[PDB]
Order: sequence, then structure tokens, then C-alpha cells
Amino acid sequence: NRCLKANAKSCGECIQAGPNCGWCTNTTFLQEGMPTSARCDDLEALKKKGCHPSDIENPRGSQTIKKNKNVTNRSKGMAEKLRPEDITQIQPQQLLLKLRSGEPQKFTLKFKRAEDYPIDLYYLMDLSYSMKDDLENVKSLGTDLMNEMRRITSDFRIGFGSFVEKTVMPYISTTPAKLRNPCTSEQNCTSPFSYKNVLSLTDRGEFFNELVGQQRISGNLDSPEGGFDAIMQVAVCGSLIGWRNVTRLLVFSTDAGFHFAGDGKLGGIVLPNDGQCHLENNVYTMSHYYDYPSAIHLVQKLSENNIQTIFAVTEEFQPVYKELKNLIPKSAVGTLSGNSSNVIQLIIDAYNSLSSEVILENSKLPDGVTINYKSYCKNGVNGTGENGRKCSNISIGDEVQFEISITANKCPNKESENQLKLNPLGFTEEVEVVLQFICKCNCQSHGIPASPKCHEGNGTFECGACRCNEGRVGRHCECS
Amino acid sequence: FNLDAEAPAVLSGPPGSLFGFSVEFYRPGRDGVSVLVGAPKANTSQPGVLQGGAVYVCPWGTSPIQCSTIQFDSKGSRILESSLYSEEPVEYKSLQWFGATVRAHGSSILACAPLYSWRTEKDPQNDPVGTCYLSTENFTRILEYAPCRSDFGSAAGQGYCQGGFSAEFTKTGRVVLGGPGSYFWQGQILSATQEQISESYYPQYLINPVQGQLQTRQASSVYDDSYLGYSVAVGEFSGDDTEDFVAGVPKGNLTYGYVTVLNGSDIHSLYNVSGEQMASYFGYAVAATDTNGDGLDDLLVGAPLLMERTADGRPQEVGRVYIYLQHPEGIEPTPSLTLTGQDEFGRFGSSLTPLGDLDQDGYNDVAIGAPFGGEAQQGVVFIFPGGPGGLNTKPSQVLQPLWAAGHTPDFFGSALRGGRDLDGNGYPDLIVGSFGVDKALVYRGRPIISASASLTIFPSMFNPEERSCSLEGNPVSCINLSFCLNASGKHVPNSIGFEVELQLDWQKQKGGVRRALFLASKQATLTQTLLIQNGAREDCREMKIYLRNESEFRDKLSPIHIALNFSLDPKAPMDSHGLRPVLHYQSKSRIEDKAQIL
Ligand SMILES: *[C@@H]1O[C@H](CO)[C@@H](O)[C@H](O)[C@H]1NC(C)=O
Ligand SMILES: *[C@@H]1O[C@H](CO)[C@@H](O)[C@H](O)[C@H]1NC(C)=O
Ligand SMILES: *[C@@H]1O[C@H](CO)[C@@H](O)[C@H](O)[C@H]1NC(C)=O
Ligand SMILES: *[C@@H]1O[C@H](CO)[C@@H](O)[C@H](O)[C@H]1NC(C)=O
Ligand SMILES: *[C@@H]1O[C@H](CO)[C@@H](O)[C@H](O)[C@H]1NC(C)=O
Ligand SMILES: *[C@@H]1O[C@H](CO)[C@@H](O)[C@H](O)[C@H]1NC(C)=O
Ligand SMILES: *[C@@H]1O[C@H](CO)[C@@H](O)[C@H](O)[C@H]1NC(C)=O
Repeated sequence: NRCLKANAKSCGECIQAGPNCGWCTNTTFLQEGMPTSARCDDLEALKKKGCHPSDIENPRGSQTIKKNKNVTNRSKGMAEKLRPEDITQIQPQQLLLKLRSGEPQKFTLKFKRAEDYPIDLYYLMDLSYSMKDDLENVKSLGTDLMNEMRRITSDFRIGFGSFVEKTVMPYISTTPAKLRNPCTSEQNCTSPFSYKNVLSLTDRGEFFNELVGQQRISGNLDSPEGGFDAIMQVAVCGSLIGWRNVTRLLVFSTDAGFHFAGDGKLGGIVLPNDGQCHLENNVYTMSHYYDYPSAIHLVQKLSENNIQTIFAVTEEFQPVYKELKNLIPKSAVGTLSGNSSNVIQLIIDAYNSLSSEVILENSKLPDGVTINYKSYCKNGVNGTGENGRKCSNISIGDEVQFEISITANKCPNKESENQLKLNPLGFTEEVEVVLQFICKCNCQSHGIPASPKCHEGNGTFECGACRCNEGRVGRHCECS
Repeated sequence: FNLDAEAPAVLSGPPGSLFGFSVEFYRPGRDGVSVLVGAPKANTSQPGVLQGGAVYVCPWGTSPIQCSTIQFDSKGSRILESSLYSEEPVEYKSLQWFGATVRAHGSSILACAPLYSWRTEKDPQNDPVGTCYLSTENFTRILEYAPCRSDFGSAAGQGYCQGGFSAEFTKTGRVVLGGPGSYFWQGQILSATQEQISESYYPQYLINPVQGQLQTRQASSVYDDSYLGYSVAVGEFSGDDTEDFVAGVPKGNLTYGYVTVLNGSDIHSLYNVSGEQMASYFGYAVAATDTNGDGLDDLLVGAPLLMERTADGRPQEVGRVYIYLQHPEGIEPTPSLTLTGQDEFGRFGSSLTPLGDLDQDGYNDVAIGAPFGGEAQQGVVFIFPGGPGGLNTKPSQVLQPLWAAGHTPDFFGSALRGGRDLDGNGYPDLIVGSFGVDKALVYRGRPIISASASLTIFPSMFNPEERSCSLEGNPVSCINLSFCLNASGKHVPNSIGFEVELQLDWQKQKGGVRRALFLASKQATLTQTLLIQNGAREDCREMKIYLRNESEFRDKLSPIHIALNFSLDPKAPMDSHGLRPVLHYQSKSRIEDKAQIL
């Protein structure tokens, strides 16, 4: 047997060795000559050998849900009731499960998308000359979005941010392109900028029109696609923006592609992106020093902020952002009209498409433990052979019930428990599972250090015999 | 393997000026053999240009390796007075990188300077044409090579070519040059041997095309933003001895990069393989050597940014390098090996250069640098070993910086180049650069000694009754113990010292009675220094061993184990290059034998 092959000295390397492996507090079956290994073996083998049932120590893990909230089901519309409230979507929020090496501990969790959940929207569009025909109408429908999205929730705030290219040498200067457009008489058409936010997340609909009417454009740069730095600084720091911890959105209005990390090396830029907010006076400043985010450094800090990015791509460059969609989980790509006149219906359908989709994710797993996933979604589509962290096609208010099995393995983290959080992307509330392993038998708590049976203090007597100190061997640690 | 990580033998650079951004060997295995280091952001001599940068030669070969600066061009006459006008005189040459891509073969060296900026004749612009400075025949004369500086200089033409971003001297003398931003950012490869550039140079023409010139043609508008020429290398992919050029296109094929190989005497598409993940930067670092031991070189393409979802499912930033194995048909198929990384943000595959036969078994090594790998994300350089079936995933030596953690990254392994021997003992030496703060490491390759030791006993059994030997006049039972040693190693001094330790009845516990003792020394252990001739026949030492009296021990059943251990003598002087030889990893340093009692 493997437990016999484990060559156990203490209860530890008999628990860590395997699930069925077990000790015996009597230790009268054990022969004096045979080493400490022979105690540790399978449950059935112990009862065959004649060891008593209480004398075996095989603790088995269990699940205990400390924190449970009643999910919100308050009636509205049909009957008079108070509308404002707080948020609750996942029923188990904090639960404790004790683990054994090789024990497939299992629990269940349930979630439903709460109706009338307030949202935050953010517009990120490139003030490039290819957007001259789009800025003219986008500013007009700032309040139209205010009116149209009233179905989704009682209230929601919406802000504006602008960017174009970068001030690096290779990507800043233009072809001859003799246009010389008299943009304005106030000389407000300033040079291209890395990023700038003008309006934060605010409920006042009039603020969009008032503060975006005074938004200018940048003049005809050659292949300017510097957006990922902007969508990095937006997601990385939200206190300055005002980013509130509800279901949140971001609009990326684009033309003709993007860049990714390792492009600034053409411009003499070698350091990667910090991942630290650099916004002095509402404008990106530490631009020339740091390179672009890699497509994946973006993914980590977009997922760690529950940011849902929406893509406003124009017809030509659709496939590239389409593959972006499969790269970045919880993101959507939409075919924008030529004049950007369909952005309202685009945002409506994009929010509808994102809402039905709930994807789960864990964080920083310990080495031994592994997690499998099964999902019971809508009516049908119960698939788990293809790994299920997602469901869709749900209606508003539908019930889903994922299942999580946490399977332990060879675990050296005897530092009591480890905290890990399971969170559906896009929702602040997460299930955190305090996950404690068993690295000691209960009989070890009563062990006598330097016990007289251990050749006059040359070891610790626990669970029926002695664990020898360093440099001591024998049944009673009699020998050095 | 062995490369002496304990003795780095560092160089150093000026403060606040990045150093070792390109490090290359110069005149290897010959007189005045030196190491070239590039510092593109360093200060130069001319007052007009700031952050001009210059490469420093270093007369390597002494215990202190301090070194001065070589002067490619400390002038201002060429730039000034374009069409003789003080008003709007020049677009300033300052901030031009000068050491991003330096390389040398033979006596002629090139120092490409990307981010070079110049104003065309027609109209003021900010065109980053890029130039490479060429000096030949022991710095006798300097040459200027800016093939992307032409009449039709515009952002849609060659204005933003930035030629010089990747170069390497071919073995035949050709200079192969890569301009990433040519023709509205599709890239252009420029190649012309030294004869045409030497003959067709004229200083006073700012625009002077090279007559013999091989360039990639302008492509259609559908291939925009591909960046051909980001990394280029030379190989032997064509069946003939003619060297073929390999170039990786990072953002081609709708962001799925791909790498091309080109015909020798005429630029052509030939063979070309694509990336497997979008925004992977396939072709950041291309490489090509005989990593198979078959005579036909193999490609090596690294993708620093990549996916590998794991048991948690969280995406990470792990780069993998790709091995493409050539075949007698000459065509490279789909990938045949893949050496991925294991660090969170280490851009594995950022640098890929070969080493030639460090173990001298006919198989050539490689070195891959992770500029942000390892703990404290300081930088790691791996060395995967060549094998009959290709590289081995186990990276053998994993070289780490010896300094302390700093606020800015130290960018270890952001530039390296090995290959040709430097010390001169037939063993190649590797180099790495760490442009974080003024750190360039030049390493050394230790000699290898393959040693064999054989232990014999005659007779194998002690006879208590046969007391054939006499100990102080007392007849004792004795048997003969003889051990032989044979060692062989290339480029090693003819005499090698070994330390040989003999132990008797070693399995007896500390304090137990040793049943067998040396006849001469009356002890249980013998240590001795031996000098074995390199490649000579085995040297044998014969000794007699005797068993103690039966009254002194009770154990006649357990055999008397005899152990033979050997390792290199730690007091042996280092070689002329200061290296200590290493025992081969297959050499069994411990040989055990046993004698019984009848
Ligand atoms: C929102 O929830 C997050 C949990 O991720 C918390 O850090 C933050 O303080 C919360 N904000 C508010 C206003 O409750
Ligand atoms: C839409 O953009 C096109 C440019 O392709 C322009 O000709 C047209 O007038 C625009 N239409 C509106 C309603 O702005
Ligand atoms: C010289 O070059 C260094 C590069 O680190 C720079 O910091 C310094 O300002 C330069 N000094 C002058 C006078 O140009
Ligand atoms: C070539 O230049 C360097 C400068 O020291 C050195 O190798 C040598 O002095 C020169 N060659 C000859 C033949 O002097
Ligand atoms: C472009 O690369 C993709 C790999 O993602 C490949 O499937 C496709 O065939 C390639 N296109 C062409 C024209 O070779
Ligand atoms: C490949 O290179 C040869 C030179 O060796 C040149 O003639 C031609 O470009 C190619 N050979 C062919 C097509 O036979
Ligand atoms: C890839 O190689 C083929 C020939 O093998 C060539 O015609 C093609 O142009 C290459 N790919 C691209 C994008 O040019």
C-alpha cells in the first residue's frame, strides 16, 4: 500500500501521503521491530488488523456557510414598494470548508442578476480626424442616451474621455496631406494628446452636452492607434474618475487597429507599463517614459477591476477586434455605423449581450489545490464536459446554480487556512472560501514534549508512540 | 554543463546612461581580442548632439577590464549647411540612438543608429530615416550607410524607415539591414556587400544610393502595419552553402506575426511561418544555427508576450520560443519544439543567440534571456543544451544577477551574444548586458574533464586462517586493493591533479569498529593527490589491506564495503584565463566495492 510506502513518522506525512491513510492511537498492533511506517494504511486494512475504530484518526472535510444573505426578491411595478435598496446577487458569501489531501470537497452556490442594478458608463473615443463625422453627432446624443437607457435602471452616470496617438517621435508627425482645415476661430484645436478625461461619471444629463460641445479634434495623423495606454489608465485608477462599485461599462470608439507592448522600442521606449495611475490634472502625463500595455497586462488589470469594455469599431477593421474579443474575457465588439449614428442601439444591444453572460474566476490558487467547474444554467445548456465557467441566454431574473469542487493534493501550507476568492467578472460581491487543510491529527494536540517514554525526553510521544527528534532513531528514540 | 557563474568579470558604464544595450565579440581568438559594448543613450563628445551615444571597445584580457571610447563620428560638418542656409540649418541629430544594433565580423564593424532624424531637401519634415556607421580595416576609414535616405523620402515612402533596427554581418561580408518603418510601416530589408558600399560612397551627396542593392519591394496597402525587419538573422536554409536571410514580421497577418526566409542572391519570399496567438510579437528575436547536429541550420523564433492559462485559469505573461527544424527537402514545417517560460512577467524569448558546442560534443547550445524573469524580476538567462533530437527543456545553467534589487529594472539579458571563442582555449564564452544601471557581464567557459576510476580487489574474500601478511611481526590476513584512474579532456593542461579518497567499511556507524584497516597507515581512510596525464593510459595504485583480529569484532556476515571517491583538486592553479576545470556530469565520482570474510 502507498501509505505503507509513505514511511510515515508523524501523523503529518501520513495525512499528506494520501486520503485513505490513517493512524492508530493504540499502537499495540504495531510490532516493536517494524518502523513507524506500518501504522499508516487504508481504513479497511486497519479494521482487518484489529485496530479499534476510535483509535483510527481519519478526519473528513465538510462545508460550513458562515455568511448567508437572503437574496433580494422584493416586488416592484405590480405592487407599491420602496425602490432604492442595496445589492445581493450571490447567496453564499463567506463559508468555511476543511480539506484533506485527495478529498474532493464539494459545495454549491447560486446567483441571479438583480434587476434595476445601477450602472456606470464611460466613453473613450479617439479625437482623430477620421472621427470628424462622428464627433458632430455623438455630442448631440449625450442626453439621448440619458433618456433611452432609463429602462435599464432608475439612475446611472456617464462620463467622457478622449485620446489620440502619442507624443513619441515615430508615431506623431504627419504626411504633407495639404488640407489645412479651419477647424475653429478660438484656436482650441490643440496638438494630439495621449489621454484626457473631460467629464467624470455624473448623473446630470445636461453636463454631457455642455462639456462635450467644447471637444475639439486632432488633425490627420498617419496611422494613429494609441488607445491601449488610455484604456489602461482608465481601468487602473478610478478614484479620480469616480468609478463606483456597480456593474460598470466602458466604450472604446475606434478606427483602424491598435498597438501593443514592444512598439515604443521603435521610439526608444523600453520600460513596461507600471500599472500605476499617472493622472496629473485630468491628463495622462507619464506617457513618454513607459511603453504600451501588453494585450494581457490589460487583461489582468481589466479583470481585477470588473471593467466591462465595449468596442465601437468601424467596418474595415472588424476582424482584429473580433479576435480581441476572444482574447479578452467579458468584452464585446460591435459594428458601428459609418456616421456613428447607431451608437445608442449599439450600446443597448451590447449591454444586453454582456448581461446574459456570467463568467467566473478565482485568484491565486495554492499549489496543491485544483478546482473543477460545473454549471446548471437556464433550461438546458448544462454542459460541463466542455469546461463551464459561463452561462448565457438567460432572461432577466433567471436562476443559475454553479457547483464548485475543491480537490486538495500534497499540501505543505500548514499555516492554517488560505483565503481564495471566487468572483463572477463584473460583480463586486464575491464568494471567498476560507480553505483550511488538516496537517495534524487530533491526538497530536495532547502530545507530551520530551516525554519519559521517549528514552527520557528524547522525543515527543503522540498518537500512541514517539516522534523522534533530529538525530534520534528507534521505536522509543533510544538511539542517537 | 559549465560556464563559471561565480566569477562574473563585470564591466561598467557611465551613470544615467544605459549600457550594454548591444554587446558583441570583436576579432575572436586573435590578437587584441576585444569586446564591443553599445550605449545608445550615453553622452558623446560633440556639443551639438545630446544623448548621442557611442560604442566602447574594451581591450579584454586583463584582470581590470576598464575601457575607453572609440570615435565613429565626432563631427558636425556633414549635418550643417544643407544647401548652405544658416536659417533653418538642420533638424538636430540629438537623442539619436547609436548602439541599439551594433555588430562586427572580421575587422569591419557596423554601428547602426536607429531613431536618426533628418530633414529632406524638398520641405522641412521630421523623417526618421536612420543610418548605420560602417568602419573597415582596423578603423582606417569610416563609411556612412543610410540606404533609406533617398529622394522619395516621405512617411508613405521611406521617410520613417528607421533602417538599422536590426542587422548582422553575414559570413561572406554582406551587411544585412532591417528597416521596420519603411513604406508606411510594412518594412524593408536592405543588403549590399562591402564592395558596393565602399565604391559607391560619396560624402557631399546626402542622398547617395548604393548601386548593388537588394531590397524588398513595396507591398500593397493591405499589408500596412507589419514592421518587417524588426529582427533579422542569417543562416543556411538554402541547400547550397549560400547564406539565406531570415526576418520576422511582428504585426503582419492581422497581428498574428510571421517570420520569412529569403533567397540568397535575390530577395524572394521562399519559406515563411506564422504565429499562433494574436499580439504575441512573433519575430521579436529570430535566430538560426545548427541546433540539430545535422549540418542544416534551424530557426528559432521567440514570442515574449503570450498566453498560458493554468490550473487556476488566470492568464499570465509567459513567452515561449519556437524551434523549427530544417530537413533535407529544405522546408521548415510546423513547430517541432517549444520552450515556454515559467515566470509571471518575464518576457521569455526577448533575446535569442546561439553558442557553439560548449560541451564540444558536436551539438550547439542556445541562450534565452528573460529581462524580467526570476525573483525580484531582475532578469534571467537560461542555457538550453543541444541534443540529438533537439534542445532539452531542462535549462541546465540558470544564470542570475549578483547585485541587489533596485527601483528601476536592471534588464538583465536584454542583450546578449555568444558563439565565437574569446578566451582562446577552444571553449566559447557568453556575454550578457544589463542596461538597467551600467552592467555588462562577460562570462567564461570552463574546460571539461571526463574521468574514469576503477577499483579492484584480489582476492574478493578475506580468509581469517590465511594470515599471509605481517603487521609489526604479527601475521595478519590481507588482500590486495588496487584502483586505476583515467581522465581525458580537450584544451586542458597535459597534467591534471585529482583528489582520491579511499574509505574502508564506510557503512559502519560512527563509532563502530572498522573491520579492515590499511596495512601501511593502520587507519580506515586514505587521502592522496594524484597527477594524471591528459589522454594517457590509466594510472594504477596497488595497496594491501588487512582484516583485524576476530576478537576485535563480532560481525563476520556483513561485507566490508570499500568506497572510492574522487573530485578535482581544489588547490590546482587556474588556467591562463583564470578558469577551474569541471568534472563531467556523467563522471561517476563515487565507485564502491566490497570484500567479504570467508
Ligand atoms: C465597492 O466594493 C469594493 C469591493 O471590491 C470595495 O473595495 C469598495 O470600497 C466598495 N465601494 C463602495 C462605495 O461601497
Ligand atoms: C457620414 O460620413 C460620410 C463620410 O464617409 C459623409 O459623406 C456623410 O455626409 C456623413 N453623413 C452624416 C449624416 O453625417
Ligand atoms: C550627457 O549625457 C547624459 C546621459 O546620461 C545626460 O544625462 C547628460 O544630461 C548629458 N550632459 C550634457 C551636458 O549633454
Ligand atoms: C588597430 O587598432 C587597434 C587600436 O589599438 C589595435 O588593434 C591596433 O593597434 C591596430 N592595428 C595595428 C596593426 O596596429
Ligand atoms: C493568417 O494567420 C492565421 C493564423 O492566426 C491563419 O489562420 C491564416 O491562414 C493566415 N492568413 C494567410 C493569408 O495565410
Ligand atoms: C536562389 O539564389 C540563387 C543564388 O544562389 C539565385 O540564382 C536565385 O535567386 C535563387 N535560385 C533559383 C531560383 O534557382
Ligand atoms: C509568405 O510566403 C509566401 C511564399 O511562401 C509569400 O508569397 C507571401 O507573400 C508570404 N507572406 C506575406 C504576408 O507576404
